[PDB]
Amino acid sequence: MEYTIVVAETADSPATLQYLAPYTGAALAEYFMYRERHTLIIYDDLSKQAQAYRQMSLLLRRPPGREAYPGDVFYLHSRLLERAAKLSSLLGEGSMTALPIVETQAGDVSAYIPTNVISITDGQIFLSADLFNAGIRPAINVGIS
Amino acid sequence: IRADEISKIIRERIEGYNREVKVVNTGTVLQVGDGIARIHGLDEVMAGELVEFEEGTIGIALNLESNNVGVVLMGDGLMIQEGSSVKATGRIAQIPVSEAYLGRVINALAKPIDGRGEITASESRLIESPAPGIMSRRSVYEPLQTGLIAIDAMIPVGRGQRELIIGDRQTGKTAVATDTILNQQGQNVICVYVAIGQKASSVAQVVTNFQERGAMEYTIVVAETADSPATLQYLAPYTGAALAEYFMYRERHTLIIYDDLSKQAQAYRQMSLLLRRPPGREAYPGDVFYLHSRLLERAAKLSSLLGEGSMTALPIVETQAGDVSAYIPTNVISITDGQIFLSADLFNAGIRPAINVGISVSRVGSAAQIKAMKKVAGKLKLELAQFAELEAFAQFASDLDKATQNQLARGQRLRELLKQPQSAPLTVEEQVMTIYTGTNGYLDSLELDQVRKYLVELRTYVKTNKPEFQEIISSTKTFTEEAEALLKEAIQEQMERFLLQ
Amino acid sequence: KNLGRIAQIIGPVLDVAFPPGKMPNIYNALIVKGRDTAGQPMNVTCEVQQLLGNNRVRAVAMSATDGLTRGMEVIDTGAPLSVPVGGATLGRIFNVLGEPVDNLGPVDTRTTSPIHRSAPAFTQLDTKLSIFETGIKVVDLLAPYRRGGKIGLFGGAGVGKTVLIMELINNIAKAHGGVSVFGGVGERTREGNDLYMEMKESGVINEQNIAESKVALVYGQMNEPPGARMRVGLTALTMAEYFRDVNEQDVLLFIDNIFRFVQAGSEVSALLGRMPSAVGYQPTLSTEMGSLQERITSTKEGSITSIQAVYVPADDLTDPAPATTFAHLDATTVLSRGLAAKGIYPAVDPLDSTSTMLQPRIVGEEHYEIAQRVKETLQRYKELQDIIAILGLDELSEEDRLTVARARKIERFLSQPFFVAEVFTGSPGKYVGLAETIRGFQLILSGELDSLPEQAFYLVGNIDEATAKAMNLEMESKL
Amino acid sequence: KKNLGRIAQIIGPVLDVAFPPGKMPNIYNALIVKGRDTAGQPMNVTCEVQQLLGNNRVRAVAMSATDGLTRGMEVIDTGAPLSVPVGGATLGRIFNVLGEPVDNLGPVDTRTTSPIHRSAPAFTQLDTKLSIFETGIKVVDLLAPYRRGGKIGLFGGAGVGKTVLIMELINNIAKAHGGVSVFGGVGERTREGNDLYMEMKESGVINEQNIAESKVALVYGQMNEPPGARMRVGLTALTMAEYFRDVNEQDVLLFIDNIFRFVQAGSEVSALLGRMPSAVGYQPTLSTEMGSLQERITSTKEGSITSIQAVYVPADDLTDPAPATTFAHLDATTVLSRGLAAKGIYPAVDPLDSTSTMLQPRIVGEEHYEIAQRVKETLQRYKELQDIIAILGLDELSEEDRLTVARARKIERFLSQPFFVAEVFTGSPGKYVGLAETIRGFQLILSGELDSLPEQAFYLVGNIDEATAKAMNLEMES
Amino acid sequence: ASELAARMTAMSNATDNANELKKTLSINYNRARQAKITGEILEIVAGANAC
Ligand SMILES: Nc1ncnc2c1ncn2[C@@H]1O[C@H](COP(=O)(O)OP(=O)(O)OP(=O)(O)O)[C@@H](O)[C@H]1O
Ligand SMILES: Nc1ncnc2c1ncn2[C@@H]1O[C@H](COP(=O)(O)OP(=O)(O)OP(=O)(O)O)[C@@H](O)[C@H]1O
Ligand SMILES: Nc1ncnc2c1ncn2[C@@H]1O[C@H](COP(=O)(O)OP(=O)(O)O)[C@@H](O)[C@H]1O
Repeated sequence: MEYTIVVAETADSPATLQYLAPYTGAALAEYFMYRERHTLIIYDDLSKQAQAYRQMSLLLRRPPGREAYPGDVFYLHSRLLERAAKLSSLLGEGSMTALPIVETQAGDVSAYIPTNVISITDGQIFLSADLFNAGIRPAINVGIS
Repeated sequence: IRADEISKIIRERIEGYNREVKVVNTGTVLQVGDGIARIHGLDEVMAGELVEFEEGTIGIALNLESNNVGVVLMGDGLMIQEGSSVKATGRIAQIPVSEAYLGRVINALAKPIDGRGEITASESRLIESPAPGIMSRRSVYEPLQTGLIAIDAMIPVGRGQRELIIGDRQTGKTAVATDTILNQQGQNVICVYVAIGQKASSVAQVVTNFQERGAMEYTIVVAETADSPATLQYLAPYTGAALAEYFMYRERHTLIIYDDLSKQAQAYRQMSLLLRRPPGREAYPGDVFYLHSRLLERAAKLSSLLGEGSMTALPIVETQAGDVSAYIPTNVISITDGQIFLSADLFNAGIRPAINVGISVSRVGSAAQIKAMKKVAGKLKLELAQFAELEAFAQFASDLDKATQNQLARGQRLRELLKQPQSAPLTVEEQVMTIYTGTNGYLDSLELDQVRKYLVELRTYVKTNKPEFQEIISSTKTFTEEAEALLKEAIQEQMERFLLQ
Repeated sequence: KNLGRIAQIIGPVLDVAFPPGKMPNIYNALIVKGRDTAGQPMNVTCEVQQLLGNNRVRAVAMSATDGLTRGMEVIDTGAPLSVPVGGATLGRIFNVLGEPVDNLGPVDTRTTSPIHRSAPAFTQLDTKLSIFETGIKVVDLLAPYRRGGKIGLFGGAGVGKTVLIMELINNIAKAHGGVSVFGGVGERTREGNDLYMEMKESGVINEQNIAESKVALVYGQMNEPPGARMRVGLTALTMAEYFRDVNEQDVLLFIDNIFRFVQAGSEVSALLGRMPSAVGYQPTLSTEMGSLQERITSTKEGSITSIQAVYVPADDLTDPAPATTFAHLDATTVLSRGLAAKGIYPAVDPLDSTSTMLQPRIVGEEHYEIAQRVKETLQRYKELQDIIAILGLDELSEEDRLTVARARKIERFLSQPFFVAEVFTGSPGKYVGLAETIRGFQLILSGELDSLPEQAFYLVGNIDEATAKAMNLEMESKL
Repeated sequence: KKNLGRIAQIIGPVLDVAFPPGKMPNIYNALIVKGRDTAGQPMNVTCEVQQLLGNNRVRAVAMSATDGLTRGMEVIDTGAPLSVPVGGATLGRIFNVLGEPVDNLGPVDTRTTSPIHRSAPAFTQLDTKLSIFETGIKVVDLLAPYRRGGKIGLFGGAGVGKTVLIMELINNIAKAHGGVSVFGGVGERTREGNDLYMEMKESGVINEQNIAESKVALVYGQMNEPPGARMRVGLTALTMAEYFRDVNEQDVLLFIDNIFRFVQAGSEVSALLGRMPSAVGYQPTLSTEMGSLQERITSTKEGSITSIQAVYVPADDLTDPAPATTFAHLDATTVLSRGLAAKGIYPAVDPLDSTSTMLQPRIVGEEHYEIAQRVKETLQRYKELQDIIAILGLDELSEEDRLTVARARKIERFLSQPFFVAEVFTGSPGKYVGLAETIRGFQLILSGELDSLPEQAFYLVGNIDEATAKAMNLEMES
Repeated sequence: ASELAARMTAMSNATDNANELKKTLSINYNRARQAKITGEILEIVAGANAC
């Protein structure tokens, strides 16, 4: 608990709060990484954040796009995933490694939100339900990871 | 030459000017946003008038409300002051036309984008001149040639018939379009390669190929930069259509190549969407059907009462992932005279051109091609359809019947006849030669993969030995026993020559 | 007065205003006139569907939007549009508004029926069910038409529907001594021109002397506005209506295409301030097809037999316009891209195509067993062909291996040539009699002619000619 | 100097600015907004007009973060379109969307500047020569020759190897031919932008001291940027490239990646502009903006602007319009199929759609033309046999079809080009091959010289003699 | 015996290959149907609410 600062809003929370919550997590992580220290942020789950933002946009009546998600969502996720880097000793070489948990649906990696967050990260980490029900725990498929 | 002579023409142009009493409709422009100009005032403006701005970037008035008028920017008006006196021109999108266009890369506002110099022109042809009448026109009874073997053979084009080249991208569609242009070298066929919404480097490449082939002496390329405003980018096929009407209305049969039409539909979609005209299905406006109808129906064959010319059309339509169930390749197949497909499978599988007759079709038929080839191989289209099915069926090849074995090897060698090299436009007599070589089963016993060599040897042998065949049949258009005898004779001789060896 | 202004023109939708003294009813023809681009006295006719308040009304125009400018006069005829109908209105090709577009002398315009009328109730409908033979093999076998019913050509992406219309018109126009009428509803103009040429050729129009032509040509262009195409089917229907009540003869309709009508209605309804619907169309599709297929009904006064082509987009059935068109059809023939790809024509899917007049007691209880047996082995073949394409016919066991080859012969045998399609095929076609059809099929389905090669059944009119072609094929197998 | 006034509305990134009724600014020109901030009132809020929207009011797009400013701020019309520093001042400098050097170096000299966009170059100012240069990646050099001066399209989804392929291509042609070599980053992972920046620093093509000897203008635009910024960085990079092809008159290398993010920025700004949507999500004007950004890339009469552009195909949809405009707008389509990367070949390039018009006999030699043919025939046949071999197993084929499948997989795993920059990613130090190998490895495969060595015996090795040595090693280890 | 054992393992791999190919095609169908009808719904509500 000293190592973490758990940020927890749940599915009861309005989709706006679930939208801005990982932004606040990234903000305090920016303060802590910014103060010379390494830090690690666990977005969990980023697909739920995409659903929350999509709901917020439709209640904003903004016309959604791909897979009925707004086109804004790529820049949106770019915000809270591009604030996560390792600085240099110009500013104190703090580092903000990130594990944005993103749940793909049925292995459809060619769905909009998963291919979007793959298009912003530094690579994939697989987890197949087949290897999970195949006794291999954890179920990281290293051939594509 | 500087400050020496043109002052007399200056005085000629000044003295003798109009000083007109022309009352004009003039509009104070209210709302310009992103290529459109919703203009305040401007009451008596005809929908379709060019509307002259402050700049000179004129514009068509498509929509018009009780308060505003939906006006597009043919030529993007990058600086237009609010409240500018934007008056119309009165006339309706007229197009100057002349035979001196024959070679000049021309822009959709009739402007030479060739670098060859401005064109004198007399008439002012409308942009929405309707189709010629129902009773006034004759059936497509007269042949028109491709230079490509398979389309001529199975799915013919006729002068006036509007065949629709279609297929996925990067499969030689523009290539076969230019090939069937520069086939026309002595057939008195004006070609209008209307290039729409692609690389100007590509249109420079095709006009380079035309300059190399010599075919740019008579053809008129209407280029469209992809940077052009989408109003111009959809307007240009109508300009090409009216320009071909200029030559068809004399007596002169002509050909047109829209290239492509899907970019026309997309640019028109963009203009209709910015005009806030509500979209139909697939997010398109509904009336891309109406747009392409007005386009392609302006392309037909005249009759003897008005000049018996023709405007055979080839609108290439781009479809993604080999689909037909996309909206614009669903409209144009309904409003074309049959369609030919360029499958990626058949292209990259060697059949170049890649017109699989299983899906490709010409819906006016052999009356639009020559009687000699008719009497030779009218049946060969359905024979190759059955061969395509049976060769799909010959996947289960364990104990094939001898009759279907002869059938599959026959249609196999036929399909190998329907392969032809890059830009080798065969004489139509030579197409009659190879199609009789196929339909008379001489090649049946021969080598199955050396049929291309057999054919080039045979065509060189007849074009040397008996060229009198070609002239007598091209003067009679009829497969007679003399043609038969000359054919089987050179067939025996060159079959000997290629047996040994 | 009734002279009003046109406030908004957006596409072929015309927002007409009017003074509060007069605001006319729906469906009424308005004619802006006297003006064009050349200062011509060019008129444009425009009817009304929605009237959007303040004594003003949004109209649809049956001619092109060019010419007329906002703030122009309008002359409503105080009535709905009326089409010139009569025996004088046979022969000549004429417009949706009725103007003779044959460019010679106009027909005598003295009997004009209103284009929008009531549909006949079923107390007036002739409930008499009847059988029709049209000479094309697979149709008179498996989809036998009603002489009096409604007949649909569910066509694919331009495959065999219009050439089938030409063939069937050629075969039955001389047969039916009563009147006939071809409705060109958004048809391709040069193919309608080819049809008109065939009517001039076969003398059904009798070019040298007219008004004895029992057929009547009316056409509306693809290039015409959707305001024109939204009512040209109504024009043809009203000509047939006049011949069905006033003339009350045997009347034959050949409208093509009804989906063009649907698309024009959808097209203009998107513009005239109305929401879309499910894929393709307007929300008024069901009522449009209701007006049509309730007005084309064989009446107790006079019979009618309206045949019609249905081009489904994307070549399917879940499409909503054929989802209601099947519901409004009674003799449905469904063409197939697959059977066109194998060249079999008419490329009908006989699994899909059926008819209400395929009852055993109404076709003959042996004809019905013929039809059921061929549909059985054919459907089983279409069921089997996928497993064939992965495991081999020669593997696929014998009690179905005879049936696959049998039905494979069957479909190509019921591909039969047409007297007009000879330009596309090579051999002049054949008018086949249904007794010859059931005879040849009683040979094949029984398995008497299982010795014949399959391509001996290819594109053949008679089973006797099939045996003759079989002997010819055996002769060429030796030679 | 020009019209001062007040912004009337701000809607997130997009802003609506009113003005004096006399003179409104141009369309497409820029203007800054002073606004406010925490400390000081900087001119960081640069802006750019999009739509004059009635009532002496323009609806405009921003370029920076749009927080802190309000309506009624002191807007400053600069009148002209957005100027940007050009020239040798660009060389090596990692500058940003408005041209300012964000490389923590000096503010570059404004003595030579240019507006952000211009007209399309001329019908005559297009070149004539169908130029071709190789790269070193054998699949490209076999079946997708690269129209230099034309447009070179990199397709594919995410995680299919596109920026890695761009890094390898720039790793070759940074010290290979070509003069000044402008990279542009449109929507780039900024850590990977600085990664390739450090790769250019270490490889020394850019210059640490005396930076004006670099022949590289890495004008990135980071993916974090606002939508107007991503909507303009492509025009900045193209302005640099056209400036060099007109003033340096140079064969300019135009690595850009990836312009799908550019048109996605266009879509997300149109959705707040209130322009009605289009196909599945995007702006209605995607065709015209892609037409701008492509038609302003040409090989001039003196500058063969060779552009290596990438397109992020969203969720591997070739039907999507963001591909469906670009691979009309370019010459060398190179689609990177994901399933090949799932199998494990790097780069993961199918042959069937990855193509060019440069694959032409009268350009590459009829020999190389038929070489690429005899590849493509076999591999297309392998696909049309693949979709029915995966069901129901291998040996249901003929002997010929089995041998053809073996040889097609030979070509496939033989095209596994080991990459010189991928050593730090996988471990294998990459290799370089050329045209002699391009003909000869094909020749051995299609003749049947290499016809018994297994599928690993040409796996991840470019040179066919290297494949023979690898075969010798694996046969030795038994 | 060896013939109908080789046939038996041919079917024992073909059944499983057909099953996994069916699984991939079912996922493809679900994604395609989802995408098509979402595009349909989004388009028609765009046209409906565009007034
Ligand atoms: N008969 C042929 N033999 C060999 N190659 C051919 C033949 N016909 C066409 N091609 C090839 O097809 C390639 C693609 O040409 P083209 O650009 O016309 O295809 P496309 O589908 O029209 O692409 P786009 O629509 O983008 O122009 C050309 O490079 C050309 O080499
Ligand atoms: N040529 C290659 N060799 C080895 N691994 C590769 C190669 N290309 C990509 N990868 C793998 O892919 C990951 C990087 O993503 P990739 O390069 O596939 O797509 P990308 O270019 O990053 O696409 P985008 O930038 O649009 O997301 C790395 O983790 C690496 O393991
Ligand atoms: N097997 C076939 N038999 C007859 N005609 C065919 C066949 N396959 C294709 N066609 C062509 O299809 C055309 C008719 O298509 P059809 O659907 O009747 O009209 P449209 O194409 O106008 O809808 C004919 O003109 C003919 O050239």
